[PDB]
Amino acid sequence: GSCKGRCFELQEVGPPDCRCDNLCKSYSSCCHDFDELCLKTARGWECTKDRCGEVRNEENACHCSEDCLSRGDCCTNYQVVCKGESHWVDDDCEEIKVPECPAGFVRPPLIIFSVDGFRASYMKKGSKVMPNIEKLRSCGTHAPYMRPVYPTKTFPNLYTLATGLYPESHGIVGNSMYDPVFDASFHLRGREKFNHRWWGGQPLWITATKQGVRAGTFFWSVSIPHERRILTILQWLSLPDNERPSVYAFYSEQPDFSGHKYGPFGPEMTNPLREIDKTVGQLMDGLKQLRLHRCVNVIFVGDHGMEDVTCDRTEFLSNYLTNVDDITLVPGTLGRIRAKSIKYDPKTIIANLTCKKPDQHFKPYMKQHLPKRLHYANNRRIEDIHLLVDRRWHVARKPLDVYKKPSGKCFFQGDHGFDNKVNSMQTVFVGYGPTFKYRTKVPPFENIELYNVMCDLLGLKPAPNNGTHGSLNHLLRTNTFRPTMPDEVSRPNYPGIMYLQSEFDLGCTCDDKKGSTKERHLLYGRPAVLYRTSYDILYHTDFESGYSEIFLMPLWTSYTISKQAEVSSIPEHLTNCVRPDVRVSPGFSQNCLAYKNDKQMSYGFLFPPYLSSSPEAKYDAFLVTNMVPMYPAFKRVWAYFQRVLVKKYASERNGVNVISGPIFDYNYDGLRDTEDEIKQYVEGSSIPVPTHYYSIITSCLDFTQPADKCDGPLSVSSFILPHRPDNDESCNSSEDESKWVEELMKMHTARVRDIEHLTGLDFYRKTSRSYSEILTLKTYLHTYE
Ligand SMILES: *[C@@H]1O[C@H](CO)[C@@H](O[C@@H]2O[C@H](CO)[C@@H](O[C@@H]3O[C@H](CO)[C@@H](O)[C@H](O)[C@H]3NC(C)=O)[C@H](O)[C@H]2NC(C)=O)[C@H](O)[C@H]1NC(C)=O
Ligand SMILES: CC(C)CCC[C@@H](C)[C@H]1CC[C@H]2[C@@H]3[C@H](O)C=C4C[C@@H](O)CC[C@]4(C)[C@H]3CC[C@]12C
Ligand SMILES: [Ca+2]
Ligand code: NA
Ligand code: NA
Ligand code: NA
Ligand SMILES: [Zn+2]
Repeated sequence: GSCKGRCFELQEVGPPDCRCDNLCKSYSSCCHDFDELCLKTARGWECTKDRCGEVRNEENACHCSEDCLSRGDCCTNYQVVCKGESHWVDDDCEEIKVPECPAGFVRPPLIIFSVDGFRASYMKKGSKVMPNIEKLRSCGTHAPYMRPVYPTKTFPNLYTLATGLYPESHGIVGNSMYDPVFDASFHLRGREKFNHRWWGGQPLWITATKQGVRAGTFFWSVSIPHERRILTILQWLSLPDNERPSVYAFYSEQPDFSGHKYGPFGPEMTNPLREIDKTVGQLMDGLKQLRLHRCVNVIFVGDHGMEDVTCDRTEFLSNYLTNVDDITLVPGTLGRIRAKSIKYDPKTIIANLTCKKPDQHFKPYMKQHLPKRLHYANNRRIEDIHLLVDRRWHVARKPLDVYKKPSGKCFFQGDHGFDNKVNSMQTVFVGYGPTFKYRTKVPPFENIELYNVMCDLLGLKPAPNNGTHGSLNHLLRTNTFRPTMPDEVSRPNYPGIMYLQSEFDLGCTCDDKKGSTKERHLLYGRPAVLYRTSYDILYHTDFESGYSEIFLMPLWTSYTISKQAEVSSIPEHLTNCVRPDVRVSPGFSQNCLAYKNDKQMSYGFLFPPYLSSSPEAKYDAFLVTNMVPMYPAFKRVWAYFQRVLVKKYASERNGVNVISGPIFDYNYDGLRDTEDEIKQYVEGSSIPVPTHYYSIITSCLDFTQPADKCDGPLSVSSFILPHRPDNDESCNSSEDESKWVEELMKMHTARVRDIEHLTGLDFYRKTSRSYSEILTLKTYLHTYE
């Protein structure tokens, strides 16, 4: 019943006996002598010259006696002050080609150094503010920033780091959330979060344990000082082989707490950054002390950034809604609206939150209409009504929920939780160790990708997650995972002139009654259909398409627009022209009368007639197989994209290749719908209505080369535009399309990977680039930041 000899034990001693481990204070179960035996403080944390060779005093927090190296519990600077050694930060960086671990180490240990609220821009003030972190950054592997998940809150991001899952998949969709099945609420302050029912997926410490890899307990009670946390990881690393963990975790509540108090750019932020770097210095000094500084893989990682947010910048739903007392709001940098259950109508609530104030600093969303890149909808804990708060702003229920002590006060000057594309929300990643690359800069990536890497760093088979395994191979000098292209499931048909124009009774009227193009319009090979379906390849002068016979529309439409291409007007005799495609059966073609009968639905073309190379080739653009059902409100967005924006991108990027097509996601799970999951069709027909329309715009990273003659890395920008019957999302949609369309498309920017999940297609299968390069390209997100 005492902590003698079992201080910070890794053993699973539970209720009701008193424990002595990392979270005994959190579970309120420490033994009586835990503080006096395990949390010692005497003589501080740093050795002095007078303490060198001291008589061992069991009272002391750490020891400077000659025998302390044997015990593994020296102060982290013992060798520096006593044995005349240098600080790890003062040493010149030497490349770690192979792990230099003591005998008995079966794998290079992984220390995850989580820092709460560490903005990416905090690294700009380094070298002297953060000498130890700067050495890790410049001499290891770093990205300029790492993209967190939405919401950019602590618990959703830390668990995303641990599982590689979107919060909608691993369940921690917010710091606070309500589960209608549990009829209970989750909060980071409380005991309910310790209930395992809230945590889906498989975190890293569970993936490791299930595969015979010992994990140190990742979580530390706030009562434990950081020096004691580092000392405990160092003592754990001195355990025997059969007891020593292979993966550890240090969590710093800083610089989040000071960033919340003084804002990200405050001068009071350098002392916490110096404090964290001191802890980083203590870890590296301790590792070098244990001869582990060239054996351990250290990941310096943050969960999110920090934005200037003051209470003076708050939106109040009482200024929009008639009875906010009937509403439960998750307030702050994001908004989640629930029925309080004490006349609650989400349609009326959405309408009266939509573009009501001229500079409205939030936008309401039905969660299935949120930008798909956020992947924040497929969970019963995500409320149907969501508010995207503008950066630097808050949303609250009523004006009495804000709190300010003195005149014009605001207890906090910084906050986070915004859209994870926001640059202030970007956090840091530094990988230092034998498995990481030396002095290497990697492009920014999303924290959903780290779980795969940490599993690779530990020899672990990752649980199914939302990282693209292989996209971060360029961070590692050794790759345990070699990605392979998925097999094409459905082979394409290549129909000739099978049907006469006379056998068509589709109600279509038009006033006119091979590789040669693959080379030009299909630059990276045809997409692979990764599901069972019947579809045909259709060749034309200006575009190629994979036309689905089940969906009566192309799954994709590929075409290249040169830098010097010319945008022509639709000739007036062809304004309502839809010609039948003699290569496609009448039964597998759309009916033009179905669009007449459907008074809410119109139609558009995947390849734009505006970008036809000749008035003769323009007739192919009006084929029934280039036609997709489009709401007239969406046609405003699509026509502007097709007749102005594609040309603009071709003129800026020295030509572009465009792959456009429909997306069906009626259950908003981010995956392509089956035929039975499509909940809307064109009235009186089996023509399905897409929920989105994607486009993948690829060019040459070397803009001095045209898109069709590029012999190097590609540059991609993609979007998944919501196919909505109104433009309610765009508050300036009354104006010309040059004042709201491109802004709307930037908000719905997407990774090619997002489109692949949503379409069952695999792009970029025929390039001069390695597959790991392409996977990095597929996960790229053009943020417009
Ligand atoms: C992010 O990653 C998640 C985990 O990989 C994905 O969620 C998984 O979706 C799968 C398919 O919808 C589910 O898998 C199995 O589906 C078959 C259907 O044939 C069923 O028999 C199984 O019961 C079912 N899974 C089981 C046994 O639970 C997964 O359940 C589900 N996994 C999780 C953890 O949610 C997401 O789809 C992915 N997101 C995106 C956008 O790709
Ligand atoms: C208050 C803080 C200082 C510490 C908070 C700790 C808390 C978030 C941790 C402690 C134990 C964790 C669970 C445990 O490690 C095992 C599992 C099983 C795994 O399948 C899913 C995750 C889960 C439930 C962990 C969730 C996070 C917990 C409760
Ligand atoms: Ca779906
Ligand atoms: Na040919
Ligand atoms: Na119509
Ligand atoms: Na509008
Ligand atoms: Zn946090």
